[PDB]
Amino acid sequence: RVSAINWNRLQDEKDAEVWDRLTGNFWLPEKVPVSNDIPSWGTLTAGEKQLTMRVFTGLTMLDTIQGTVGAVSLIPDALTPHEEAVLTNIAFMESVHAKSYSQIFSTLCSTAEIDDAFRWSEENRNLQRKAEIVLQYYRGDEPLKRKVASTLLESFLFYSGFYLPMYWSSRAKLTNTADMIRLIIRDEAVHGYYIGYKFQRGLALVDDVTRAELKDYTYELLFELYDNEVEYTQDLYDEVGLTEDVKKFLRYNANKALMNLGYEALFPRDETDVNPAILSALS
Amino acid sequence: RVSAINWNRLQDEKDAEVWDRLTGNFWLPEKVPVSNDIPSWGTLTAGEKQLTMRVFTGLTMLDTIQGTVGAVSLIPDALTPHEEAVLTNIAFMESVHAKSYSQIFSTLCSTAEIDDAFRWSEENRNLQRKAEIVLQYYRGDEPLKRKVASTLLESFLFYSGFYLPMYWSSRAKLTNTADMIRLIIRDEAVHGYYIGYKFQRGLALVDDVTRAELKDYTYELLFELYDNEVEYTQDLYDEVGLTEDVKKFLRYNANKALMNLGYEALFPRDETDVNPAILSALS
Amino acid sequence: SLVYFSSVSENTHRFVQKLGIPATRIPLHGRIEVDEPYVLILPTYGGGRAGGYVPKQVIAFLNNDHNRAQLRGVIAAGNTNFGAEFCYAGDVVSRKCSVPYLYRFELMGTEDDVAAVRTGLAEFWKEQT
Ligand SMILES: Cc1cc2nc3c(=O)[nH]c(=O)nc-3n(C[C@H](O)[C@H](O)[C@H](O)COP(=O)(O)O)c2cc1C
Ligand SMILES: [O-][O-]
Ligand SMILES: [Mn+2]
Ligand SMILES: [Mn+2]
Ligand SMILES: [Mn+2]
Ligand SMILES: [Mn+2]
Ligand SMILES: [O-]
Repeated sequence: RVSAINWNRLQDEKDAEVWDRLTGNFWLPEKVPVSNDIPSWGTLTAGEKQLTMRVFTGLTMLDTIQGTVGAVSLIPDALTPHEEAVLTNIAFMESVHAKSYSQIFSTLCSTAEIDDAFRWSEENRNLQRKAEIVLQYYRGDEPLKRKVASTLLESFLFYSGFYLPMYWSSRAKLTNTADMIRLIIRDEAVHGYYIGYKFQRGLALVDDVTRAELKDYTYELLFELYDNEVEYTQDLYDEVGLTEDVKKFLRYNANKALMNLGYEALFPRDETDVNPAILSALS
Repeated sequence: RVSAINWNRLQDEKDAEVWDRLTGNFWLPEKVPVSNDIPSWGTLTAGEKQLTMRVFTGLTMLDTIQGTVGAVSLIPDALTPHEEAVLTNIAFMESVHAKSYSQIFSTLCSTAEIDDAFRWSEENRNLQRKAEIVLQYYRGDEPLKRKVASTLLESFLFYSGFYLPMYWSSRAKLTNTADMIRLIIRDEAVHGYYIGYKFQRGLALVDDVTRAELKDYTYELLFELYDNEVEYTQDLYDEVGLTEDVKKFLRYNANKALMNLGYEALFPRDETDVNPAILSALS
Repeated sequence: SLVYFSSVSENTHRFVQKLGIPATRIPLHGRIEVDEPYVLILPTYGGGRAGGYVPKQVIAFLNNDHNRAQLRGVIAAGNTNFGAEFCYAGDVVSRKCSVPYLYRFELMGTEDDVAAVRTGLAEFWKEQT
């Protein structure tokens, strides 16, 4: 049974805060002028172009899943009707993120390059594995575990590929494309915060046994996804010698994902000391 | 299995066309200044003010249903990955429509008045019945019938309430709120066309036996929804004496909903001659 | 002393608890007043663009002349994924006032953030003498 939403009676003021920020941050790939990166794009080697193409296609895969399956599967588990409305916005903006990469592809790359990059995403066992993991919980019947898998996607899985746009920006290359990605990262942060916030609200409704079972599940799912992401990172960044620094970025964001779910950071500072040039590219 | 969306290879160019129109027409209720209608609102009778509130609250229920349940339930039935992205935008924009009515309510009516409108929507047997009907097919397992219920909602059920804002605008009353409704109607037209277009595409994939079964279901469902809408319209518009014209508007839109699904119009021209001042208000 | 603010998510409130320093919270509804000098710990909540970024409950607490007079420093929480907006709420409080920008941290802060704020706040309070 449904019942028209009353935005004048909010059960959780945080729902309106996130709605105002996400809708107020509305944007489309046409807002970023990627045409100015044509010279910088041409200065990359065939291998550097191929790495960027595959990393970007991998980001599109997470965006396609989170918009088409992820955000929509959280609607029945909402605590308030406004949470449902906020979730529809996330599903839409995720589609905008996935389309932004095709706009970058259309402006910079050729048809043959795009087809090779998309065919690679179909065959890469690590990319397919991480999608099968979260998809099983999106389509499952455990609502709280679904929110943990959703938060881990927004706050951890995305950043294995978010490293490259920041790396290029640190080298004065593909600067406009990095601004496009920064608009995505700004949106992802709010999604991971909101979905993680709602996960904590559901944790307060269960018993102590369920709370401990979920903490174990989070650590198990994080490491299972991390072990798969380190293999994913090696196959891509080992040619350019960026693997060790991306792994620091991976651990750095895995701690952030844990804090979104209310848990404490796990990896120490000496394992998350990402190159400062990359962090300056973010902020 | 999932597969990142490639916007450079469209199996149906209509998906990009509808996406560009829907995203290009993005708007938010804050863009329309409803505050200027406060003087006009004061010139309404106790019944005329209550009538506007009930019509708007009833529209909010249809918008809430189509955004939270309707549009999202069409994603698994999509024919192309770009159709999925368009549906996420519809699901989001539908939530924007539902919020627009709460924004209008906050500017013109009081808290006690707003609560009465929502309490009426919970108990009105006609509004609840039409919601239960579409929800039954949205949550079912018949994909083509689900698309028929969506088209009838976007192209027929909504317009029983869209009549009043156009009626006030034709009488130089509540003009700014009517501009808000025109922004909603602009979106509904594309939605009914798109969902109906996809329904026709799915019709070509089944056999003639199933095709005839769906034509029978469409006429049967239209008759069920139409008979329920006249009772809904009578209980509301009988006080202001607008019932005879709303029924003309209903048949006028029932023909639009049927034609959106590829079927021929059912009511003749002499039965859809809605008041010309109302049709001019939609311009 | 320590005056901190946190919303319903309490990511900043939980960090102040892990600090172990007694602190007073700016309430989500209503105004309060402080007598002793204090350091402010607030998160950022801005969007697109120094107009905003600071919580409204903090603006009311800082609009109080008696409360603003005893402000000595600001520590901002946030998230590096916000681009130039990273902890920009502390930049707004530091610029529009005479107080300095002590530290930044993300969400609930790591174990190193708690040790860094404890030692930093101790050496900063000894500087006020
Ligand atoms: C709507 C919204 C906007 C935000 N904007 C920023 C920002 O501009 N810069 C930043 O560093 N963090 C930003 N954040 C992150 C919060 O500042 C961060 O989660 C903080 O720890 C929240 O504190 P609290 O949970 O104690 O209330 C934003 C969070 C939300 C929900
Ligand atoms: O607009 O959908
Ligand atoms: Mn995204
Ligand atoms: Mn997201
Ligand atoms: Mn609508
Ligand atoms: Mn619609
Ligand atoms: O992305």
